[PDB]
Amino acid sequence: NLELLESFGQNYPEEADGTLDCISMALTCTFNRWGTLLAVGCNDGRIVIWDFLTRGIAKIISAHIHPVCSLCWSRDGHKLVSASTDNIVSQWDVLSGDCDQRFRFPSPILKVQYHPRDQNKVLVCPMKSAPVMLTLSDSKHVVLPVDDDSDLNVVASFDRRGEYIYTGNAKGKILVLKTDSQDLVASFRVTTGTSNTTAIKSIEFARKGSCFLINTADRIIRVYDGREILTCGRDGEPEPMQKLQDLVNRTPWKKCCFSGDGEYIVAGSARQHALYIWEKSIGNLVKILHGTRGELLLDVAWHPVRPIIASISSGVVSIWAQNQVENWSAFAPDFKELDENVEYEERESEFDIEDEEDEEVDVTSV
Amino acid sequence: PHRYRPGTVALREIRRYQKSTELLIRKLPFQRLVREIAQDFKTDLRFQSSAVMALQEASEAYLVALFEDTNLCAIHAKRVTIMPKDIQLARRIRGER
Repeated sequence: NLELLESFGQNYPEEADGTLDCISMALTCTFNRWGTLLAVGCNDGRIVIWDFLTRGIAKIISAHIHPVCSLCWSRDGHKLVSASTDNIVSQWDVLSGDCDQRFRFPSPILKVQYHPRDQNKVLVCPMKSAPVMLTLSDSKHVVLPVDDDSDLNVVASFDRRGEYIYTGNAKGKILVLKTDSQDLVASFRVTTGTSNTTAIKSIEFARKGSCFLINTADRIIRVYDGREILTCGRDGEPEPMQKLQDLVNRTPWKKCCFSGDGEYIVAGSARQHALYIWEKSIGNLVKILHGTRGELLLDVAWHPVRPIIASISSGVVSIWAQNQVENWSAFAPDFKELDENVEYEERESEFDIEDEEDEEVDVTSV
Repeated sequence: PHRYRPGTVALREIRRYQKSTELLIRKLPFQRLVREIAQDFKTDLRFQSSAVMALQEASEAYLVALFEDTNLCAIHAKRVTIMPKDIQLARRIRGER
């Protein structure tokens, strides 16, 4: 989409680069599929959408009176789904902003998600009760059965392909269910610490493969591979690909997401407002970031095809990309700015030497 | 039509201010100064009052010592009027810069 001759040693974000000093009171953030837009919820129940290439504010849509605390994009990028303390199964359009669904169903919702291929299947995570999957036209709702019923705090999601439903209680027991027939094909209790269990805060997934993340509450982010769960099956005992923590400040986390290529992991503090970035493979911290030193972090995004990171603090959404360095030879490619004494003798065809197209390419193709 | 020879009011104010001890800078502008430059290190702090008084005492004593060493410099240069190259000389000699 962008320049292909641009890669003069591309980087991974370092700078502050300037923010959106336009509308405060942000609450959450998420990108579309390609990484071209960003929906942001207000405090009174509105939507802020910012376009990236023009760096322009795309659309402002006023949803309701309750604050918007959950958002997701469709696969085409045309159906926004959201839920709040308003208790309403909502569905919104991007050309018009229409109230297509309105079903005020109790125990207000903490997270929504589409099935990643069919936009008919949507995720509903209540205040207390077990998570619910719905349809669009009719009210066919599928509450997943939970053996515990004692936490009243169950997290569940769909993975990259939508093959299965990874579910998780607040006791740290996982119940893998098939995405349509609810086949309990795999189960594991998380091997927390020495013996004593922990809660589960959230679970997210990737864009390439089946590596994923577990966000517990003992300040330890765990990384598993979904094919290892598939290889285990029932009564699985997975031990993680890579464990993550920072014991210097003993910092419990608020939000995590992956890179675009599934190579890098960002995760944010709940205390210091300082972002960390890790390598998936070799397994160490690579860079600490900072910001306004005394603010409270809310939500962190990532841009898939290009190293851009969105933060949220005090209703301000930062954008961090390199403060990139421009130079000569784009104005004049025949001249290149050297530094020192460069010798030019390697070619031998000098000192007065004189020696002795057919591709038809379409112009309106894709 | 009665006015003093110039300098008399200066010397009597010198004795009048050395015969007393109090806070000398007005307190609320100094408190607003302290909060405004404390903004830059951690947002939305919460001071006490005795910490502000301690800062005012430390800054008052530092300025008084600086001006007396400045006045020694200006008398050494066979002058009376203090010019800011004296202050910059004093902070260059003392080792703070």
